[PDB]
Amino acid sequence: EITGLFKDLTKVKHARNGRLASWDQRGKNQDYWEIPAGESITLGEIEGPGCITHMWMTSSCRKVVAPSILDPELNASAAPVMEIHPALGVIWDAYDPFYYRKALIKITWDDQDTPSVLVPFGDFFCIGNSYPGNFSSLPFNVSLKPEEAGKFGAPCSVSCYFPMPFNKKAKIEIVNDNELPFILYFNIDYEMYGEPLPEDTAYFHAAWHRENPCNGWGPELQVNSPEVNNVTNFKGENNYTVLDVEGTGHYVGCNLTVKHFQGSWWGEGNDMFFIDGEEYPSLNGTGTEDYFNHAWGMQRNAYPFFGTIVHEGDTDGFQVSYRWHITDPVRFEKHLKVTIEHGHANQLSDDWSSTAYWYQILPTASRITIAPVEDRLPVVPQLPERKLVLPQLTEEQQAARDTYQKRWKDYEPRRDTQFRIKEDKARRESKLNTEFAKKLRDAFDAE
Amino acid sequence: EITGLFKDLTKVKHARNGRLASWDQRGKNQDYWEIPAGESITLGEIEGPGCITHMWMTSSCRKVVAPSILDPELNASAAPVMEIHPALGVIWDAYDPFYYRKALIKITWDDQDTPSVLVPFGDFFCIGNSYPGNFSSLPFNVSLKPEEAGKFGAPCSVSCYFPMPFNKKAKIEIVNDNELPFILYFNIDYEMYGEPLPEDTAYFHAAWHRENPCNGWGPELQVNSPEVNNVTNFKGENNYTVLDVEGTGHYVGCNLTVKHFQGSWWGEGNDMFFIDGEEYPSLNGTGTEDYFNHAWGMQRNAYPFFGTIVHEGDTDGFQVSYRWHITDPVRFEKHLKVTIEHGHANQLSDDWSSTAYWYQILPTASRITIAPVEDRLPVVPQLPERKLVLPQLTEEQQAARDTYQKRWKDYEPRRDTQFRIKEDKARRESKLNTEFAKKLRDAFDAE
Amino acid sequence: EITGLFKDLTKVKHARNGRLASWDQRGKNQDYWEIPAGESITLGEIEGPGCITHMWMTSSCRKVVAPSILDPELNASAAPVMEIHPALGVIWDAYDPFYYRKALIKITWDDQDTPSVLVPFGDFFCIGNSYPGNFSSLPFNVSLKPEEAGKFGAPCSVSCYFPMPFNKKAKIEIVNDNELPFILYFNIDYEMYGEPLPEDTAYFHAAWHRENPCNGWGPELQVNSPEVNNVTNFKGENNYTVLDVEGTGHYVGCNLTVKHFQGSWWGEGNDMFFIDGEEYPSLNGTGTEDYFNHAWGMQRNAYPFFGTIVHEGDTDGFQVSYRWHITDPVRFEKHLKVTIEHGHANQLSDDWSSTAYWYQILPTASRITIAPVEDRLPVVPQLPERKLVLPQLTEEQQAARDTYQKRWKDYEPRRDTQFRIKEDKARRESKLNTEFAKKLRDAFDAE
Amino acid sequence: EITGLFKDLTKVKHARNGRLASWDQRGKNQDYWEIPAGESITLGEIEGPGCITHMWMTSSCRKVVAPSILDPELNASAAPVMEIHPALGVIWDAYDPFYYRKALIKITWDDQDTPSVLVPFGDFFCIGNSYPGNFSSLPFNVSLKPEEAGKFGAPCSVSCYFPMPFNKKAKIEIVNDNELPFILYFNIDYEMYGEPLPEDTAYFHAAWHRENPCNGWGPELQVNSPEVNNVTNFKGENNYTVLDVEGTGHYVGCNLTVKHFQGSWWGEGNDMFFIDGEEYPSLNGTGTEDYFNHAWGMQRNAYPFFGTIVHEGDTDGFQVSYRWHITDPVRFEKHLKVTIEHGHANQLSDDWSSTAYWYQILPTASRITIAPVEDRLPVVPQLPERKLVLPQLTEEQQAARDTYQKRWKDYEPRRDTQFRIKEDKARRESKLNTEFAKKLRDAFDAE
Ligand SMILES: OC[C@H]1O[C@](O)(CO)[C@@H](O)[C@@H]1O
Ligand SMILES: OC[C@H]1O[C@](O)(CO)[C@@H](O)[C@@H]1O
Ligand SMILES: OC[C@H]1O[C@](O)(CO)[C@@H](O)[C@@H]1O
Ligand SMILES: OC[C@H]1O[C@](O)(CO)[C@@H](O)[C@@H]1O
Ligand SMILES: [Ca+2]
Ligand SMILES: [Ca+2]
Ligand SMILES: [Ca+2]
Ligand SMILES: [Ca+2]
Repeated sequence: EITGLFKDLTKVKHARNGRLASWDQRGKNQDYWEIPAGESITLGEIEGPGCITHMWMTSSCRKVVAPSILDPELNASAAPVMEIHPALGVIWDAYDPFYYRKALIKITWDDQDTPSVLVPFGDFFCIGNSYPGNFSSLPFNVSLKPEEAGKFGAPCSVSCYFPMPFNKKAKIEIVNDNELPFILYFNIDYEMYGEPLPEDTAYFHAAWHRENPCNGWGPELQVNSPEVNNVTNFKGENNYTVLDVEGTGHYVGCNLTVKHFQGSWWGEGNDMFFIDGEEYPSLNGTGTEDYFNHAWGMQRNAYPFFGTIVHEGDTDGFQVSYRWHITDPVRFEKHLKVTIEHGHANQLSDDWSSTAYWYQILPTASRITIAPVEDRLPVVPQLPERKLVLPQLTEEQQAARDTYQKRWKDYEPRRDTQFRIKEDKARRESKLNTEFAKKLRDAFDAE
Repeated sequence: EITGLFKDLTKVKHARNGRLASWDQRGKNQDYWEIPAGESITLGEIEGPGCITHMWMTSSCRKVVAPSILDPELNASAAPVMEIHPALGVIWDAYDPFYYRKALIKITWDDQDTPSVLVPFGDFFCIGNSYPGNFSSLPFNVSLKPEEAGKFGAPCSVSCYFPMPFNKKAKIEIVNDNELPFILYFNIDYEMYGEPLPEDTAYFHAAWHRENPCNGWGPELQVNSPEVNNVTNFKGENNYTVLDVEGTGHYVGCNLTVKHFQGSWWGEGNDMFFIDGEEYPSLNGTGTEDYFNHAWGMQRNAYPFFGTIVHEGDTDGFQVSYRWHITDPVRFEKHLKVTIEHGHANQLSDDWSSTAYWYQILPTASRITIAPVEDRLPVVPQLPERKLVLPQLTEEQQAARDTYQKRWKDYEPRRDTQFRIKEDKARRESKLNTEFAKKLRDAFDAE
Repeated sequence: EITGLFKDLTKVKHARNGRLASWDQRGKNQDYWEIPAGESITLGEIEGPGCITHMWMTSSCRKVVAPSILDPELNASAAPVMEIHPALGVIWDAYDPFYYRKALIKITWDDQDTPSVLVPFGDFFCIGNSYPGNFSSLPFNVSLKPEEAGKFGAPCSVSCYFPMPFNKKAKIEIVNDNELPFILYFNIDYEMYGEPLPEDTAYFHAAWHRENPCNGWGPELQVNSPEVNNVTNFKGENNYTVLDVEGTGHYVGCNLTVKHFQGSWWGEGNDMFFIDGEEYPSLNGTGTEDYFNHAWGMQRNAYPFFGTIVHEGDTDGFQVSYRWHITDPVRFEKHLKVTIEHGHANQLSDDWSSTAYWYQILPTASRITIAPVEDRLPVVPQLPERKLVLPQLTEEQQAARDTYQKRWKDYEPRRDTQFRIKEDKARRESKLNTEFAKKLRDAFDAE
Repeated sequence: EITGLFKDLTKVKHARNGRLASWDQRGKNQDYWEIPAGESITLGEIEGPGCITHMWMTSSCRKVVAPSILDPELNASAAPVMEIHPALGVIWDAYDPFYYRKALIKITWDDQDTPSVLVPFGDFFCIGNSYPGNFSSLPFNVSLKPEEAGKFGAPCSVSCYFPMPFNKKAKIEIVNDNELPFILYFNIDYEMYGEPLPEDTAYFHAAWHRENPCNGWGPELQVNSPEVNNVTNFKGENNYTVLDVEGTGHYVGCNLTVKHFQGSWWGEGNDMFFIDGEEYPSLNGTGTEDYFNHAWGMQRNAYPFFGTIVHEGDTDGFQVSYRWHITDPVRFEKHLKVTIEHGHANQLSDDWSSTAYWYQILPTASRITIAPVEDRLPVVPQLPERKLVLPQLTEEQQAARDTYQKRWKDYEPRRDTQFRIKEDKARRESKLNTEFAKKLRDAFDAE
């Protein structure tokens, strides 16, 4: 019979495809949702049994900061995003830099009293620090244009091929903690089965964590000084914690965002895994790039199971890295703690954040929680306050300032109205998505 | 026991390798076939049960356009392709631009009356528009030298890892509709089994389609104008059809070649899938680059399951793209229609062509057809007619012209003879490949 | 039921993770082993049943060639490798060019009399010619910094994802035939099973070969001359031998290092596979780049299943290539001979070395040998003797020479002592690694 | 009243243009000279008064090493250089690596009993080490194709804009010390004057030197070690000598080729200029890159007055640099010694060679001499002796060798004949160039 990773293509399965999408249910060309400010919205609820097979998304979050000479009512029906340089003097929709950290993706299986995925939107899709990097790997990909790359909140395509099985229910939401709405395009593909999945079926989970600052004992000591390197750490009580979970399942990897402050090397710390409540780690690593399967630092490589998403050499002191344990998962029967020393022996006080991904049989024993939005924002240097004084104005300069202010007073409310109409579309299509997935479930089951 | 995508390497299978190849059966170094002009040639017939596991090919199609000072009899036994610049004055074997569209690959399973694969030779191997682009994906790859890249009919290496099972027969042919012969190297690897595959085994199919022009309602309206974007399309009656097939199986993706005429954006159109005869599509997409898992246009990325082969930004307005549904196949019990709006609500009148790939149980109920060769050629701009009138010639210039015409009269027929000899070798080795595959089948089965 | 290459993530397995690592068992930050000169060291022994799922390593081999103004006792506790340019005048730890060929990796299964893996350290990890190239493929990756690339013995991260099952025992050793010690970091991940693996389980094997020179009939004749191309070779008695193995299993590919001498093309030779003792090869290829799934030469491409690690165009005449037969393995019931013509019909006399990878049921019938160290070194051009005659020296020059020689006599033995101390840690941690793996085995089997 | 560097374009001069060129005096398209082996040839002799304003040249030197299937008599009339890769099997004209150092350019003014320019052909045109690099400066430029770059003896375009005035005579020669002829294209532009130049007119001079090895006191001591850096050198008696000349004039710069042996830094040595016989240098520099107006090493920059032609980072240990003193010339009334310490205080024993360029009033005091050809060749590493032995040959392999050897015995003399005919043209056109320059002089003087 047929063998290898393509073999399943050579046998038919009696499963029915479905898809949750931001498709324009008016039949028009607004195939995205305007996710409202300070709201949660359901991309869809699907009745099991089924499996999520693919997610694609993209997003934009602009703030209107100047009056436009583009008719704002007609402009709402043109392309979704005014990719127009502010130097032309005709419009200014500024980029919201941290929207990837202000929104969360939230997934709840089988009507549990906790989500199983609760990760900032960016970090889930391997955008760390609300700062995309172009890369491919086996389960996650980002396609980022060079014209957009190298800034906070750059638009880009994200895709996820991790399978997410569910016997009874899938509820996918976005939690928007932003004061701004944002545009979200999505295609969530799944298949529905005509019988239950086995009860030892492991469900997809993901959780996010941040230590900022890490509680270092020697942040002011030079990394790799003899004094630092001769400190011992066996038990790793103060290690950065990527994952700490009770259940039966397996860890399939992480992304790690590190903003490093001393300008040496943030990565001497060892991975240390604690399986099934052991006091001392049974899996001991050698270094943080070593865990990410690089060496002598991180490289500008992104390989199927590991590598760099954003390289410290391209930024103001921050790195985004990933490793996938797809063929080499870290299994546990009762408990797993995944840790990394934050510098050798937890020397350093850098800004670490992470997404852990794992599969486990239900139930999800502990609530997956997330730090509040004020705790999820990248650390960025800020310009000194620049309290400008206007010179003595000519009548002409005052008339220009007055005329501009008047245009702005008229224009902003007109754009606000258009955002509210699109938000109304998203809330309407949220309910239609679920209603259609229910009709599809029932028509499949009748068959 | 052993899990993950390498697990089948950890157990032995009592299956016998075979290979169809263009290997020189004189034992010499012409390990290619000269595929004759206007003929079909069988690369091999294999008696099942078995599975194609790997295909590699490369090719060259040169037209002799000037006399050479290279001895044409000896030249026939040197390297197969004279990669010599015309500026040297010694030979001129011009590139045939469109040979990848003029030749088809044709595969017939189990002695059916209809082929299951009928695709232009280029497009099958993800060469769109007879214009190769360097890329890797999980099932298909093209290795293209930068020296050869950016021209029609560039030589390059092609490789296909989609498995192709067959219980009774595999017959692989090249149909060459070209006025010219072409060089084909191939290695087609398979295994033979000592027992039948299950009768619900899904067999590999591929078909090709083109709409040139697409029947757009508004090709002269600016893409993304408010007027275009407020037109509705739910049922997709006039969508571009990628695949329209009757049977039980699953679609595994496509390549798509678009030549865009307006100079705006060709890709606002949504994928819309119609499963098992439903009137309205049950899978609704958001845009064409969104279907290819890019965003805000196509990017110069080629990832394992999707991306760009040829980028519009590198060409005279054409794009070649692909998506594989390997872990997220689109399944069907009775019928599948894969469609994409050609521009929003079928606004545009661009040139679209596509290869659809799918698996299905036999029999193949849909009779796969191909557009004729005159309908398969890229649309390219043509220089205006320049009606050169010779100046008054010196006798030395006339003598040069006559001497050159006499060398051409003597040379061209000597090249033709060498092509006829290689064509005879191709036809001979066609029969040998099938005889040897039969001997190997019978020797394997004799246990 | 869940299908495709990710499907094993959706089911839990009752297996216990272990890891052999160079972790610092003092709990400090020397998470590497100083592998002694001319010694074998056991990375670890693991009791089956289990499976190696992942290996990561990195390495350094420096030779102290000048006195340093860095305190050598304190230096031992700083970073492991002094990445300091000789031009600063403060230290000179020179790169040992060929340590990747001088050290072997050796793996023995189930306490057999013979190793199943015996390959130079570099070649095993797809470093050919002790000259790293940056690349990714599905089972092997090298992450090489551009600052280190383009030289012999460059440091880099290696990773292997080929699974290595074992019912009874795994013993992993480094055999260091170097006059110098070298730094090795490693993480070898595995899982332990609660029940035997099936008897038909195929075990991972690898073996290394070199022909330098190959026994060419025509090394001074131009490649692709008509005289070369009309020589016949059906039986391939004098072909380069990648693999010659007795048993039941399957070949999963090779790396090939070719130093080419005449400056034409080394790759006209066909792959010819001889299955189960057949006299003539049943699998006939077409060319050497063709076997590697490139065309018209090798390209600067590294794809999941094949390509270029080190390109001839970037070096002084040598190429490192690979092909993985993961979904298209070459199976054998009794015997397999993997050969490639060295040039068309074995014309050329180049320097060919290869690593063959295969799986087979035990016992290993074929005793795996390795050429001694003097036969493993890369062929490199050498500068002619420059017997320098000192000029007449001033008192101040003689005093500088004497002062420097004095600093060197004092300094070298102090560095020597620090190497010896690290070597004692390596021998200590070798035993500790095996003792912990045994404790872990026993606690898992008790549970 | 018009000012600035363009001002002379605004006034007419009653001067007559002339050109010495390799133009085909048959009127055909062989506009080059085949410079014979082991011969001198006069590019032209011009009667003064006049001034050389511009030289352009290019060249090729191929060695026939294999029989060709190109008709050699017809080939002589095609393009001049067969840019055909040896892998095609049809021709092999190998590159002669050191022809740039085997040929000299020799210029003699006013029938003096010494040339005033005697420099290897390459070095004069800022090709050091017979190894072109692409660059532009104000007086010299090299245009090198990237396809040809990175190899010894690469073809490229050279241009010189240093003015060369002469009151009575200019004689320009190539001295070909090579065993091989070479192709030379040239265009040498000049203007003739209707009155003598003032007798205090400074004439262009250039001379070449090499110290291989330099006579270092500490080649085995680490560069920038404290012991090296504390050695003193005020008087510079053992400094590398760029120029040592008696007369009245000014130095306008140099090129310098360094092959460095230690692998640290070759360039700590100071420039020291001795003007008018001074015991101690009056112009003291700081370092060798500092003299070339780089810092902390040489950079990949080539600026109007200084920089890098070939960067050590791109080669096997050698650098070619230049500096022009056009607005900042180093003047002398009686004598100039231009020196550079070869490493700090002449520590090092590297391979240094230089072209010095200067202007001086006549007479040239001392004969300009040049090291013989065996002393002009780049230092290159050599492959060990590959004492190949043929295997037992089949009758077919013996017949292939015999047929190839017979083809070679026939072919080589046919190519030799075509070289001899082209050499005859060069010797003929040498005389015609001087006869035409004389007829032009006399026609101008009559007018
Ligand atoms: O990769 C090997 C080692 O390289 C380092 O960068 C050395 O300073 C460490 O973080 C790591 O363990
Ligand atoms: O990727 C998101 C959207 O971006 C566009 O290019 C916007 O005009 C559309 O084709 C697509 O649906
Ligand atoms: O890739 C096709 C063919 O290209 C060549 O380089 C032609 O000389 C051969 O090695 C190979 O068989
Ligand atoms: O450019 C400043 C200095 O930089 C160096 O490379 C430093 O060692 C010297 O050769 C030079 O004098
Ligand atoms: Ca560490
Ligand atoms: Ca759309
Ligand atoms: Ca061949
Ligand atoms: Ca100095």
